[PDB]
Amino acid sequence: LRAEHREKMNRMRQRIAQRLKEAQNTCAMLTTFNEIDMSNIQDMRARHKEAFLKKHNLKLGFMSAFVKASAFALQEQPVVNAVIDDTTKEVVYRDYIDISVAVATPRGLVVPVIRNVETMNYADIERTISELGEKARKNELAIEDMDGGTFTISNGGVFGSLFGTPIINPPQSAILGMHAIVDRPVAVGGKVEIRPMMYVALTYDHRLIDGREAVTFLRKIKAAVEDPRVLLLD
Amino acid sequence: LRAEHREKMNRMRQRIAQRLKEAQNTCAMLTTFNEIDMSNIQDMRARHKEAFLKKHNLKLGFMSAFVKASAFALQEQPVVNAVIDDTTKEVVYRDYIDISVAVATPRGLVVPVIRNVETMNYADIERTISELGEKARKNELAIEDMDGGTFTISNGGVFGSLFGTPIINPPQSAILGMHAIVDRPVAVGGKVEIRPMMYVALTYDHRLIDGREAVTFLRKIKAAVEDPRVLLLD
Amino acid sequence: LRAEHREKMNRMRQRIAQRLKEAQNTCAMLTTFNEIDMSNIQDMRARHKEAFLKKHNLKLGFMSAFVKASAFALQEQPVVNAVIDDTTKEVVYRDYIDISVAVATPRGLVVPVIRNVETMNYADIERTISELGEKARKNELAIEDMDGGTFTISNGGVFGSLFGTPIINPPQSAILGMHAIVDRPVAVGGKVEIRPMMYVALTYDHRLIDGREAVTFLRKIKAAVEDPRVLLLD
Repeated sequence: LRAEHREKMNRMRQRIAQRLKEAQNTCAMLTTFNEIDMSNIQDMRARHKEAFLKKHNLKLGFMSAFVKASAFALQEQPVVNAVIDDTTKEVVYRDYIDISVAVATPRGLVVPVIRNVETMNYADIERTISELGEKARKNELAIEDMDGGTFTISNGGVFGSLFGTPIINPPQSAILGMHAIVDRPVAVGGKVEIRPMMYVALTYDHRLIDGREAVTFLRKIKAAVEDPRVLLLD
Repeated sequence: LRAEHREKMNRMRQRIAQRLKEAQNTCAMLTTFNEIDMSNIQDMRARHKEAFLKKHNLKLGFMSAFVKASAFALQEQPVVNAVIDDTTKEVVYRDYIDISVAVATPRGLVVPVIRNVETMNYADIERTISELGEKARKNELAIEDMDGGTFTISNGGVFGSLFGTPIINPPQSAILGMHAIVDRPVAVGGKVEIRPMMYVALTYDHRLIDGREAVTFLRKIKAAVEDPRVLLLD
Repeated sequence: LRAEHREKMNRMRQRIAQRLKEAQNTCAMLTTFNEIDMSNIQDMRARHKEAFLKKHNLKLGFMSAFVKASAFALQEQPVVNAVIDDTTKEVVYRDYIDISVAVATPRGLVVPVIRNVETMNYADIERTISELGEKARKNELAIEDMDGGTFTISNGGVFGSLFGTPIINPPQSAILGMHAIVDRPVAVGGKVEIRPMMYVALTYDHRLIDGREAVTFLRKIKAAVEDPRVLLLD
């Protein structure tokens, strides 16, 4: 039996598909990959998760380690923070860092913005994600705090993808895509151990960001997650 | 010696290159990857290949395991089966499953269609591929059975590519790309074994399919090839 | 404090971003990957690097092994050497091989051309890269020897990227992207050894090059780097 039926799409879905194709026809997107060893983050979460809950009443997750390491890399290379506006053919630098965090709730995808990430620590980031996660869950999430982001983390790794290519939020110039954590054999010190590792991806605008600047950017995020004490040093 | 000569391209190759660029300018294509362990398929082919040839006069291959697992995943998530027609800005659902199989013969690529995959088993799929493989080999393959497919398998793995990005057949919304089988060290149960594994890819339309629905789709194909008894269960 | 300031981009950067978007809107780019074992190249550099420096006054690097293996693969499949000109809708074959080498100096990226690679050896290629590397370093590099290339090597592996997708130099049809060398566990002979391996990528025009011809091309480059004695044989 061969049955097909035409259901229509509303005017809201019209604009979402319209903005999506404008993001590809504007900027020349490329993608680069790397690989992060997640051993120093898990034992940080293994021994300090109990004193964190008693003192702050929050959960200690992986997400706050990637947001704080992203604000560290952006303030070192400001060209990734930049945006090309094709109205006056201008290059708009910024001096503030607002990282948008895609948190997929039951309803669907929402992309709220964490404001002024430069001065925070892990305790401040965890407050911001938790209470704003409750806002969008019961649908009280405003429009005015969903725009103006300068960089975007995309957790598509809570479902188990190995690696993949993300899509740029069109008022920005780059996006980081984190993925699932698997145990794979690793050659460390000339021996074959098993360590939990993650593939990461970075989709960047090649009109603005150089091919070597995107590699150095993603290599700097790796150093601040394989060893989070670099945030206190250089 | 610097010699170059202009040979022309015919009007048939004109349209093939024309349809190819229309597939990129219409839909916003992204790609996601995963990894399948092919151990339960090979020992199925190791002990039952002799009773299969005596009783059916056919060869037992890898291809029929991917076609039957693809019809299983499509009937669970019908949104991958859908197509956006931009004539009336409509979303066309379908209730039938027709998987197109790219079988590269000596002449070149051909993409015939297997009709009504929902009711078949491995024995029915193997008859359909084998006799239709003989039709396109001696060039009696009609035009009327090359169109109307809803999903596409692309075996580019008979040449030995590791992984790569396929291209969407433009009346469809997704495509699966299987690749070569290599023996790689695998961390299973806390120990380092060697098991034959395959990388797979899924190129999807981001106008229609969500970013989390493409990950769940490819994760469901993996469960029906790492353990083919799920086709009898849920 | 929220400060942003508009700095302009000059008319040279206007055209670079203009040519970049024309390369995507012309040709349908896809990407395929593979993996090369770099053991036979390093012990060639381990024992012959001293007699090479005494006799030629040059350094023995990895780059000359990829340029000579690329001219070997291009003269076997001339369709990768071809270019589609959309002025008269023509397919322009060539009989000469000019490989462009992107050598990122302190100033930035430059892409000079090595002319007539068919007759050279490793000693001739190393002379051409070394003295022309000194020209672009002190900025005496002419314009007339930066155009007319037919194939492009892109070393983005001196910074440590795992793998990624390159961009086609628009008068060409393909580009090879080499990457960083890491020690990873390898299943060889049924045992788990540790060997230095590299991921490589090939971005090709799907209007002209078939999907199976790009896989066979990159598989042929692998055979001439895993065993460089094939250059004397077939």
